[PDB]
Amino acid sequence: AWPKVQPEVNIGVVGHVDHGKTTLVQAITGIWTSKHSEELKRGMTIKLGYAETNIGVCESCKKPEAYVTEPSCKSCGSDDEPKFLRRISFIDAPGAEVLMATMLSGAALMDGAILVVAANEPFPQPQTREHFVALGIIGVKNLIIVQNKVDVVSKEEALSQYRQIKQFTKGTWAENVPIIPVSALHKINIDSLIEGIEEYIKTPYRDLSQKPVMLVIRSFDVNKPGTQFNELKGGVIGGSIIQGLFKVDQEIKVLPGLRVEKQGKVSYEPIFTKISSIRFGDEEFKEAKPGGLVAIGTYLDPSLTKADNLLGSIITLADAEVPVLWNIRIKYNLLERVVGAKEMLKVDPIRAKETLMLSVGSSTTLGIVTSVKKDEIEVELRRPVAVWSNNIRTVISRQIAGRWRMIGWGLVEI
Ligand SMILES: Nc1nc2c(ncn2[C@@H]2O[C@H](COP(=O)(O)OP(=O)(O)O)[C@@H](O)[C@H]2O)c(=O)[nH]1
Ligand SMILES: Nc1nc2c(ncn2[C@@H]2O[C@H](COP(=O)(O)OP(=O)(O)O)[C@@H](O)[C@H]2O)c(=O)[nH]1
Ligand SMILES: [Mg+2]
Repeated sequence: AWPKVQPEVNIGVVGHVDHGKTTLVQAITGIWTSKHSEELKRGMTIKLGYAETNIGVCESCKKPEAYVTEPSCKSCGSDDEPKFLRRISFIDAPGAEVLMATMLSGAALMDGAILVVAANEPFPQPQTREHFVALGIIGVKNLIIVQNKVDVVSKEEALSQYRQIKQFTKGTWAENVPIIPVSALHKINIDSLIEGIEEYIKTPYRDLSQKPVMLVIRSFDVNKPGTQFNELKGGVIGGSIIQGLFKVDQEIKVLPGLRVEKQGKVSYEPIFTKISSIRFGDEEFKEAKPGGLVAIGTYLDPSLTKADNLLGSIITLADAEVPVLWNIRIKYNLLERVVGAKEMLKVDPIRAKETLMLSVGSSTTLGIVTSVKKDEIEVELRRPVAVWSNNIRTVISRQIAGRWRMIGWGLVEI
């Protein structure tokens, strides 16, 4: 048998709308990540999607067919059990141009990524460009480019696009990134992709002695109809542990916390609770480390967590010291052009009194620029952000032609 363990790595899946991201995750894991009503009706990812799979290798078989996602080697002609390598997980991002902020919030959780490029669409499409730029900005450099839908183009066309992709990455940080052709729909060459994941998206070093921090991307009420009047649970909070570790029965707090009234003013009150349970997928654990998206059970009133109420929060230990800031100072840089538009325009300099969008960890916040300098802006936010470390990455977006567009990036200066 294979061990039951948490995923140890988060692999983002990004790219232009309808290029096959969600179908690719299904090809690898068997899971369709779209669970919301609107997602199923529109046939598109809207919230961040998630799926897990074990990875192993049949030591008697040849690569890439030796790579498997289940404990059998029958497919490569061996009766031996495959050696367990690791459990991995996927963050399935929306490629819709209006959902870039959600993509950015997911990118904060990624240890590496797959950029999916449809072989039967002109290259590079706007969000192919935009997601590529975002990965580079955020520092997700462990990248595999997947050439999807090769089932519906000729060898000639696929090779032509292959050359254009290599020329696109030429002279960039991604110059040496592998390109792997697949059909997600017909599950062709998926084994080569799994091999590629093992080779190019290794499990990164973790620091388990840093103060525990989890970035929140989901929260919900797990209570269902037809259940006994006392089997019901406190709120559950879902996210990615980015450093340290959490254990059942630990005293934790949610930051910035709950929006409340205090002395005639809007205020945020840290939410204190205790970990009641830890779950990855369908399995319970006594502790949780970086890698995967974890579900943290709490003793909170489920009305506090329902409907992704706590998205953008962080969780730390109860006694941890973490800045929660209404005003932030950012050492910034601007992109030269707006890459996400069909027509790429120049980026105008930041001006005082502009309303900008700030992506910090899993959080997304609007604020007003109160100050602009050469290297530095100060922003008054519509709600505070938890800044758990010095020099955290922020991505800056501006509303251009009715759409929020990434225009720069920086470090939050504390
Ligand atoms: N022919 C072909 N169609 C595909 C392939 N992968 C995905 N599709 C189709 O592309 C459409 C969008 O796929 P989806 O997973 O929703 O892409 P996403 O929007 O990037 O997440 C669906 O109709 C898929 O069935 C493929 O490898 N070959
Ligand atoms: N920690 C913890 N997580 C849970 C518990 N029950 C469900 N979850 C997690 O909550 C997530 C969604 O639950 P599910 O019943 O599948 O869907 P939902 O209830 O409609 O949101 C899953 O990732 C589960 O692993 C629990 O008792 N404790
Ligand atoms: Mg999708």
